[PDB]
Formats: sequence, structure tokens, C-alpha cells
Amino acid sequence: SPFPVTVREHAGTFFSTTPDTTVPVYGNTISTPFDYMCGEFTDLLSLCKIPTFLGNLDSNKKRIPYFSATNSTPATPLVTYQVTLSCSCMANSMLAAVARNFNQYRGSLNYLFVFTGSAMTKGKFLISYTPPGAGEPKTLDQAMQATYAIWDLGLNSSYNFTVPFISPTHYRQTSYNTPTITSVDGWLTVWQLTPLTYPLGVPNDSHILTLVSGGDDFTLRMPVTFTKYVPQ
Amino acid sequence: SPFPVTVREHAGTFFSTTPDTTVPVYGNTISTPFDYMCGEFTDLLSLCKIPTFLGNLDSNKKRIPYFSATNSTPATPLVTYQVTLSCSCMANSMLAAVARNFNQYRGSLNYLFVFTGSAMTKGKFLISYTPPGAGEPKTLDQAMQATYAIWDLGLNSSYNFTVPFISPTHYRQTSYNTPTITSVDGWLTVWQLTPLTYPLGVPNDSHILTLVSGGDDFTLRMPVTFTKYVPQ
Amino acid sequence: GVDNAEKGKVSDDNASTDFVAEPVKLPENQTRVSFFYDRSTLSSVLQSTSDVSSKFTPSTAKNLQNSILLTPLPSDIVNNSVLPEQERWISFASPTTQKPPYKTKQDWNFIMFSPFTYYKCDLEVTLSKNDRETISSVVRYVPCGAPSDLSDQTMPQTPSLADTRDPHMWVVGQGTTNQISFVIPYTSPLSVLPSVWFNGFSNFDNSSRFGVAPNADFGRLLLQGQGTFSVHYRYKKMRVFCPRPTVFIPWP
Amino acid sequence: GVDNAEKGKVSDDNASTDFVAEPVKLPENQTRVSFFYDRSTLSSVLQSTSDVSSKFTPSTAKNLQNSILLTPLPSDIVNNSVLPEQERWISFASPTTQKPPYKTKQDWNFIMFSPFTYYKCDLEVTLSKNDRETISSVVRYVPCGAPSDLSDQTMPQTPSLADTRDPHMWVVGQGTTNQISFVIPYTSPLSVLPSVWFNGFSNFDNSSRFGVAPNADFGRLLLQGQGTFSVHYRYKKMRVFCPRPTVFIPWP
Amino acid sequence: QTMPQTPSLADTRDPHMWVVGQGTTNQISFVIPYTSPLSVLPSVWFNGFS
Amino acid sequence: SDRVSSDTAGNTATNTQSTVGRLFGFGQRHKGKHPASCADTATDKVLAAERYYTIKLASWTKTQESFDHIRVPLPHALAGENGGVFSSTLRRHYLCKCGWRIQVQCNASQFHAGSLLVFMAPEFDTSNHSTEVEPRADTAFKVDANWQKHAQILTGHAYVNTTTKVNVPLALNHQNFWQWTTYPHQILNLRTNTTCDLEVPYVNVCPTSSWTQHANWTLVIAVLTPLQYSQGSATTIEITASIQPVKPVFNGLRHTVV
Amino acid sequence: GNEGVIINNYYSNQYQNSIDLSAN
Amino acid sequence: GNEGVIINNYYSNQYQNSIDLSAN
Amino acid sequence: GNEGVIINNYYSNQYQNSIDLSAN
Amino acid sequence: GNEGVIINNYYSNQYQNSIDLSAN
Repeated sequence: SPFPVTVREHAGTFFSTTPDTTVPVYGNTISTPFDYMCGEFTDLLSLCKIPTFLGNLDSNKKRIPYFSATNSTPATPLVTYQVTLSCSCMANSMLAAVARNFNQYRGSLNYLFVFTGSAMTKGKFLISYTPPGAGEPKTLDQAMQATYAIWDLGLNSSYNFTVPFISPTHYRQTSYNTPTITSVDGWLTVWQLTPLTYPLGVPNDSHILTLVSGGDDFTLRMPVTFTKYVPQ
Repeated sequence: SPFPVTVREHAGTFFSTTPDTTVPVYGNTISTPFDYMCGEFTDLLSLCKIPTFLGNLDSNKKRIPYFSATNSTPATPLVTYQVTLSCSCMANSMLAAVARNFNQYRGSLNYLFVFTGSAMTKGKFLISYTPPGAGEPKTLDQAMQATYAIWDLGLNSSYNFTVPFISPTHYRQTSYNTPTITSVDGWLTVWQLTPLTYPLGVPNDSHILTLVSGGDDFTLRMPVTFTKYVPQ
Repeated sequence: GVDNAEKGKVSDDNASTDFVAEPVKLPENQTRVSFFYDRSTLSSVLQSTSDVSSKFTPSTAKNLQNSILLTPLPSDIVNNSVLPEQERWISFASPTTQKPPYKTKQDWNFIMFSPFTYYKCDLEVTLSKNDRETISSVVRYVPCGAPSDLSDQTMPQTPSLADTRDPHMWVVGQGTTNQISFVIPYTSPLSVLPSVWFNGFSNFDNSSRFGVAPNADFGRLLLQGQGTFSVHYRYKKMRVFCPRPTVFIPWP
Repeated sequence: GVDNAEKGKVSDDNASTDFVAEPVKLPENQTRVSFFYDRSTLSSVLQSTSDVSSKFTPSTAKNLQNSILLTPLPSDIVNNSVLPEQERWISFASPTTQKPPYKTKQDWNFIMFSPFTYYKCDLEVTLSKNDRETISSVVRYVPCGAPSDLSDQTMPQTPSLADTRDPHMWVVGQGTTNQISFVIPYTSPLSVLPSVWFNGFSNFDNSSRFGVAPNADFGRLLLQGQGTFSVHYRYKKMRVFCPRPTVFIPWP
Repeated sequence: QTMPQTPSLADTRDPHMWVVGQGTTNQISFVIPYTSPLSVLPSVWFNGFS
Repeated sequence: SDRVSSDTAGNTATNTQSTVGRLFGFGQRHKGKHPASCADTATDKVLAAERYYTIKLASWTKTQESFDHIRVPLPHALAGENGGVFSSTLRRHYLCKCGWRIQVQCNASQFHAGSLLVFMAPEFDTSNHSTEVEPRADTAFKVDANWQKHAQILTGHAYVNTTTKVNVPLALNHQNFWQWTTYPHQILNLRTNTTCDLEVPYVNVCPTSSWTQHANWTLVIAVLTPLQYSQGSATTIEITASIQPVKPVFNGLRHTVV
Repeated sequence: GNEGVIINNYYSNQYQNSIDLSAN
Repeated sequence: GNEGVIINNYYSNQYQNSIDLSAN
Repeated sequence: GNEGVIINNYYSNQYQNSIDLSAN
Repeated sequence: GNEGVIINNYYSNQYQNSIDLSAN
């Protein structure tokens, strides 16, 4: 006999994210075999962990994947990156590209620096991560009072620096209208501890490539659409 | 094959209190961990049992959390509270605040009195609960003919008085348009048995704090919305 | 019997303590927090004058926006904000009357009765069209703190709100029943939400509006299509923490 | 600590490597490719001005055809093609504004975020009428690369699109809810589809439009009946291969 | 009304129903439990005052 | 008798001879566990910070009425120089998580009358209400210098000018003091005790606090019954408090705040 | 609270409800 | 991914979904 | 009385019907 | 006669059909 039904108040509604399927109109069809394929990946996090380039500003305000250093120790940081997946600095990194499609993140961030100067060039940098609350570090004295690692040049070319996940909340926002304590987490500044030093016949300026990616315990969640824009 | 259905006469109706759920549009989402939290409570009754302040009238018709007593024994009660969770007297107590959102109650009521006079002040009060039927008690002779307890001042500062649940019905209304035998249950009056007595150098007036709450076997039921009002 | 309130707590007695009586307790559980709040209450109203196939544009008309901030607490356009933000106080809609309606949106039942400092729950939202004219609307749900994406249409004659991967609903036709309902999970980056006040600022230069917590909501609802729609909230798996005072009521 | 990026890969560290810290990993799986793409996103729009009982005839009106090419990539009439073909670039609809809408059809969310070279999946299509007027439409689904069959009616007053064994849908009446949804299997003769670019030609005399792969779609949708309909795509059992760059975003 | 253009009857936690649209069938039905504080209700007369 | 109680904390110790016991808010204590929201290993078990910090609060006179009160924002009340090592460590850390062990003191005599309500409240508005000005970093978390009246908070206090106030019936910083007794508390009844002992765990909207922006806990002393005494009795009646941060844990070491 | 249906929920528990998890 | 229904699919797996097959 | 359905009630017995209880 | 449904009748047999009874 027919079953009595109570039509809910949302009849006919199309839920773009309902966790259910719809009617198949061309079933019993074989999906063209692709067993020969390679390169498949199943988690978008894989992408977030691939170190990608940061956009630094050239002397002519042009965007370049590195910063310069020479035979001197500035009283100010060579570069300053605000730790937000919203930083214009990492706007075109795979990390940010993926994060733009998610609401929150959690975990470590890896800032990879690759020294491209000559083999004869030496020097030491102090990479610091300053948590918020007391503002951006104004001096080396302040920067070294927070989380930091000293990078010494030599045989190995790069330094993998991790910005520890230090937050009042378990998750942090990927973007924001105005900075809040849940969307902005401090700064990463790299200072010149000792001047880049070298012999004669070597260009005064050395270029350090800069990249970012999510660390080992980095995660993103809540799929969303980012603010649309016109390509150019 | 498709199932025959009989669409009930209430199709499309939105039942605000249907005991069923609706469609999830963003599932497989983790609720931000909060295991570190404390202070959680699961029953609103917990609140009803917390003794909260009664609003007594000041000589200038101002509302105060206590009443006065001195070296004399008035022929009339110092205070009179009609036992109704609707009493203007307990209007701002947590008990009444919660009860306003429920239809009926049942069980004991606790009226807590705290003597705030000096340590040198002594005295005895007769707290009486008069069930209805013969009207409010006009004299001490009448008051002591109903349920009562004699409160003697001393080392212990407060007296926890219980208004027994005496009713023709198992449950009683929380509010009413006009008083009925199921919404009004008598009066609680506190009399001065012996005058407050004290030595020289002590202020003549002593203040007794007054509070209410549901007793050990107190319960409320049937969630409802109280008569709205404009805050001020 | 005697006791000492200064201790911070006194016993919960019944008639048997002082008198010749018996406990009279009867089982009851309609006072449980989860049960009490697990029911739909009017909490907001929405209005749109633009069609489905058009670009969504934030608008206000007699105190009604075409988007909503999902929170039981008072919300409204604050200091010319693009979209509704959480308010810190309630105001009358009329500058004269000194009587409601209020210009701010909220679950009156929640505001008038929220004897706790923090709360945790999922949100069941119900959206209903205020008249019987056949519905034709598109609603976009944006998780707590996520981008609003108030962009242009990328294709002609399409509802811009549907141009997203965000959860969105589309109801239209004479077969429908002019309403929409769904449930969303708690999405705030906060562990628990402040139910009344937040004694602090939301930014590092402490310039925000003191009293409002950062990202203390369940997201937002943007709507396009003709009509005025009322909104209900139902608190699923409701959990509350730290008992606190209820809104004061004028002395009778 | 130190490393050498020239190797082609460096370790994924957490705070414990260089400092006195602990891993802080929490389980999460909303980043899985299958889950991420398993949701409906606006991907196309369709428009028809001819009735159901008539002969279907390819038409364009202000950049809207009455047929669609099922592919998340940009598609549109290319060099006066009879039906929409896959494009190689996106153009603004307006010759002046320099602002969207675009004249080309696509899943903006897919184009803006497709960090892979190839993909495999089934397609859940949703078709919605842009207004509340009672629907009366017939849609014909044509498998990838199959004959379009834009023939005359074989019988008077019948929808020519329904005159086929191809999967077709017919919705009409006040009992309906002005929409259609269904899922089709991957039908391309290719094992996997190119998600962005195809570095080659599709014919043996290499005269085709370089950059477009042969039969890289899920078929087409032809529609007849009055109205404008928006289309959504939902990628079922989505699988992706070979990571690649995302669309560049202007520097803030 | 506490908010403009909203049904005041729905502005409650009390059980309420809302039906509207051409998909509906112009009726409402539901069942409520006995809620009186009385054990049993008088079917005809009540020989007394309230 | 059994009312003599001593409590040690680091190099400090409180003593009372009229205690009515210690009340544990929510029946919980801060155990000092590190916040799971921080990867850096927290700095904790700092003996020099796990002690009682004693400060004078206010003078109680006959002019105070029921519900007039004094507020003590936490941890801010101790973020100054007098906060010792708790302060100096706090100022150099982004986050702090802790509970509170408190004893408020106030003696009079067997001939004085009156009572106070001593309680701890989370998310209790500590902003200035004697103005329509927006609360700022240096005016929102300060220990009250004067007794606060009660009328202006029943329905809250909007930071808007007096004429607008008319169309604003309720503000979210409202405090129905008639129910202030629902907060973990104790009563200081002059005839009974001269001290109140409370302790509350850590509660907040998140695992640990960015204290520079938030004073999650507030110690409040409100009069319940006005002070009374006859000619000849001591007229100076003062209120004091010993505040101890319970097992504070710090994360996000950085340069100090100014 | 207000769960009065005999048959199990049609949607998974992980989808119908927010997933509760302890960070410790 | 986004499969949160308790009861099994009403349509066969071979009809609801494309049939995956290996050519080797 | 007038209970002629084979399959059990969709709503719990405690919700579909008033809960009968004895005070003794 | 014309009873071709697999699943049992939703309504009780005593309600769906007239109750046949013998007076002897």
C-alpha cells in the first residue's frame, strides 16, 4: 500500500553541497581505462608542502624570487614577511593558492632560503619569527628575543626554517577584511648577523632565493571560494 | 521500482519543534576542539538551585536585596512573599528568570536569609509558610498555625527555609493572567518573634539578605517564551 | 535549618529537613540545555529586490539587508560596514516611538535568556518567504570568517551567489513550498563562542570595538531573488559553560 | 636546519626539528581531492526562446547559446562553429568595460584552481530555471564526440530533441520545481582529460587549434523550451594527475 | 515584533508552524501532549471556582 | 578554631583566622597543561611567578550602597611592575593560560555591620562607564580606583552619547547584579569572616589567551549590605586582596610590551 | 535533546553533525 | 569524498558510477 | 483504538505520545 | 486478485480490509 509522507518545508531545494548523489542517466558505462597513468595525488595538502617562490620587491618595485645581501650588516631586517597565508609576499606560492580555497589552517610553515652567491662568499643570517602582541621587532636585539635560528653559509646551500604554530586558537583564518588575532600571527624577519664576506673578483651582491610551504604538521580545512578577480 | 506515496495534508509545513533533523550542507567538519574547557553544565535546573537575591522595597520604594529589623516586635510581618514564581519580589532571581521560560514547576523552594547585623546583635524570627484557602495570615497567632521555623541568630549567619510543595495538583503554573488555585500557592512571611537585641554602640537597624532558589526536589517543564518586554 | 551563605554555597533542601515531610521529586528532563535550545526560534529577517540572474550587491532598506550574519547576538550594519557585523547593543528601528521593532537582528529568546558565558553548538537554519508568491531565490552560505566574495558575474544572466563552491541553495517553482532549511557545523576558529560579552579587543593594536570577540559567529547568508524572508535558528547539540546573570526585567 | 634545495626536494619540518617544540597535527581530510571537488559549482548558462514542440535550431543571443559543451574549461562559439567548442582563452562579454561577465562559459572555480595537468571523474549536472515561471523544457544529452543530430522533427508538434535514444530529460508542470539534475559517466575516448593546456593538435594535418585536445569533454546539452537556465557541475570520484601551477594572481 | 517585517507569532520558542506556497496543500496537522496541570479534565461541568 | 587557615605559594603565605573554607569555581583547578594550540614548548613551573601578589583595593564607607562594586581585571591587574616575575614573564610572552587563587581581606569589629559579595566572573565587563568614549587599551583593563555605582549597568552601557542612549534599551555588557550570586563566590559578612577564599580554573573562548587583547577573568567585590557603625567605632574600613596566578603557562616568547 | 526518531539518521553521523574531537 | 549517507545507494554501483576497469 | 499501521511509528514513543507516569 | 505488491501492506489487515468472521 502507498506510504504516507510528510513533505518537509524545503521541497525542491537544490543543495550544492548535499552529501548525496542524483539519478544516473547513462550507467553501465566503462570509464576509459587509465591504469598506465602516473603522477596521481589524492590530497591537496601535498601541493601545500611543495616549497614555492615568495615575491620580493626589486629596487624598482618589481617582483623577484630573492633578496640581496652584501658586505654589511643593516640595522633593519633584509626582508619581513607577516605570517598570514594572506601575505602579498606569498600570494603566488602554491601554499597560498591552495589556502585561498580553504577557511582555516593549522600547523608549521616552512620558509626555505637558498643562497645563490658564489662559493667564495660566506656569512651568517639570523632568521627570526616574532609572535604578535608587542608589534614588529625594531632591532636585532628584539628579533633575537623571539624564535630564531642562525643560518651559516657553507657547503649546504639552503636553510629550512620553520615558523612554529603558536596561536591562542587551534585554527587560524586564511584571509581577513581587517587583521584580527585569529588571522595575523606575527612576522618572520631575516637579519644579517655577520656581513656577507668574500675575496676580490666577486660581485658585492648575493641573491638568496625565498620559498614557502606548509610544514610536516600543516593542514587546511573548510573548502570555500576566494574573492574573485580579473586576471592580468 | 518507484514507491507509491500518500502526501499528507500538511505538506511543506515548517514545524519549529519537530523532533527531527534537516539536511547537512557542510558535513565532515571538525568542531574546533574545546576539551580544555571547564564550567560546563547540562541542566538548566542547576541554575534554579543557585540562591539568588529577592527585591525588597526600600523606604523610598527603591529595590534592595534585604529588609530591616530592630529592637521591637511588629504586629505585622517584616516581609511577605506570595509563593508564585511570578512574584515581583523574585522577578530578577535566577529561579524566576529560568522559570519564565517554562510552563510548570513542582517541588521545594528554598528561601535563604542571611543576617548581616553585628556579631553583638541577637534575636529570633518566625518564618512562616501559609497555604492558601483562608487568606493571608493577619497575626503571629495565625502565621504560627501554618508551616513555620524559628530562626535564632548566633554563630551561623544564615537560615535555609523550605516552602514545602503543598498543592492540589502535581504541577503548578509558573505565571498567570489572574491568580488561580494552580498558580498561586500562599504566602511566606517572616515575623519578629523576639526583638533584635544588642548592646550600646551598635546601629539600631540590622539588614537581612534575602534569596530564593529551587529546592532539592524542584523541577520545571515545558519550554515556552515569556511575555516580551522592552529593557530599561 | 541554619547554614552560612558566606561559604559560597548552601544545601539544596526539601521539606523533610525541617519538617515532617517527604521528597516529592518526579522525573523530568525538559530542562536539559540541549533539549531546551533544540527548537527553532525567530532570529533574523532578510530582504532582496534584485532577481536571481543578476550580480549580488549589498543593500539596506528600512533596516533590512539582503545578507545576514549568523549569530544569535545582535547584528547589524555597524559604522557603515559593507555587510552586517555583530553589535554590542540593541536600538529601536524608529527614532521616535521608543518601542520595538529593533533595527538590529538577533534571537530575542537567546538574548533574553542566556544564563551562560560561552556556548558550543551546530546551527540549523530555516529561511521562509513572507508571502505566497512563488519563490525563486538563491542563497549562499559563507563559513565563519571566510571571504564574502562580493564579485561580478563571470557569466551573463547567472546568479553571482551561485558562482561559488561555498554551500549554496537554490529553490524555485510552484512545486516548492517557499522555504529552505539546512544545518551547518560550528565553523568558528574559536573553541567556544561568547554568549553575551567579550571583555576584550579583536586586533593587536586594540582598536576594534571593545566587547566583540573575533570571528564569533556561524558564518553568513547572502540572498538574491525577489522577496522578504524570515530566519530561524535551532541550536543542535547545544553545550553551555560558566553560569552567568540573565537580562534584568523591570520590577512589576 | 640546513638542506640543499638543488636536490629537487627538501624535508617537511615541524617546530621540533630546530626548536624545543612538539608536532601539533590534528586529523583533517577536507583537503582530499575527491572531497574538495565533490560539490556543485556554477559552470555554465543556457538560453532558449523556442517552445518544446518545435525543431531545435542552434542560436546565440547576447553570448548565450541554447546548447552547451560539457567541460569545466572555457567553451564558446569558436570561429562561427555551429555549436560551442572548447576555447583556449577567456574574453570579456563587453567590448568596452574591460570587466566581466566573460562571453565564454566555464567553471570559474575550476579554472582559477586546477593545480594538476590531467583529471578523471564523472559529472553531476544541475540545470536550473532563472525565474519562477512554470518550467516546460526538454534537454538532450549527447555523449562525448557523438553525433549532435540537429535534424528536423520526424513528427509534427514534437520536441525534436526528444526524438532520440540519447539520454534526455523532460520536465514540465506546476508540480515540478523548475530544475533538473543527473549524473553522467566519463565518456571521452581519452583515458584522462587535460585540465588546462594540451600541447598539441587534434588532427593528422596539424591544422586544428593548437592547445585543444581532441574530444576533451563530457558531451553536450541541447535545450528547447522557453527560458534561461544556469548550469552547475559536480565532479564525482575526482582523480587528478601531475601537479602544476595555479592561475597567477595580481600582486596586492 | 522585535524585528521589522517578521511574523510576531514565530518570534517564540513555543511550538509554531509555518506553511506557505503552491507546493503546499493548504492544511496543517500535528499532535500535542496533554499539558494541563490537572490530572484529568472535567468533560462537562466543574462544580467549583478557580 | 578550624577557621584558622594558612596557604603557601612560593615565598608567600596567607593566613586567616575566620575562614569559611575555599570555594573552587566549577569545582575545577588549572592543572597547568600546555595549550594544544601551540607547537613551542611552553615555559611553566616558574616558582617566582606562582605566588600571592597582595594589593590594596578600596576603602569601604557608609556611603556605598548595595551592589556598588570594585573590579579587578585579570591578568592585567598584575601586568604592571608590582606583578613581579609573573608580570615580567607575561609581558614577554604572546600567550598566557592560568587560573586564579584569591583571598580578599577586610576586617571591622563585633560592633560593625555590613557585608560584601566576593566573586570571580569570566567575560565580565571591566570598561569605564563614566564616559561615552570607546574603551581603549589603557582604559579597558584597569583596577577600579573608585567604587562603581550599580544602576548604570543593569541594562548595560553603550559607548554612545547621552541623547542616543534613549533609543538603546540594552547593551551586551549588561550585568543583572541581582543574580551576581550565580558566579563562583563567597560572602564577607563582618560578623562572620574577615576573609574570602576563591579559586577558578582557566576558561576562555580558546586554548590559551592573547592577554594583551583580553582580560578573561574579573575579580569583583560588591557590597550587599551597607556598612554601619556607631559613634566611637573605627571609621577606616579597608579592603585588600592576595591574588595568585595558578600554574601559569606561557607561549610565544618575544620582546616585551610597553 | 529533541531526538525522537526511531530509524537512524539518513545522513552519516560525521555529516549530519559536527565532528567532536579532543586536541589531547 | 562527500559520501555521507547511511543507507546504500538506490541505484546499482555499475549504474550510479562509471565502471573502472584496468586494460592490463 | 484506530492503530492500524504495520510498521512502527517513525517518531519515538516518548515523542509521539504523552509520557504516562505514576506518582506512586 | 490484482494483488501484485512485494512489500506488505502499510495498514493492518484488519484496517485495510473488512474483517471476515463466521457466525458459527
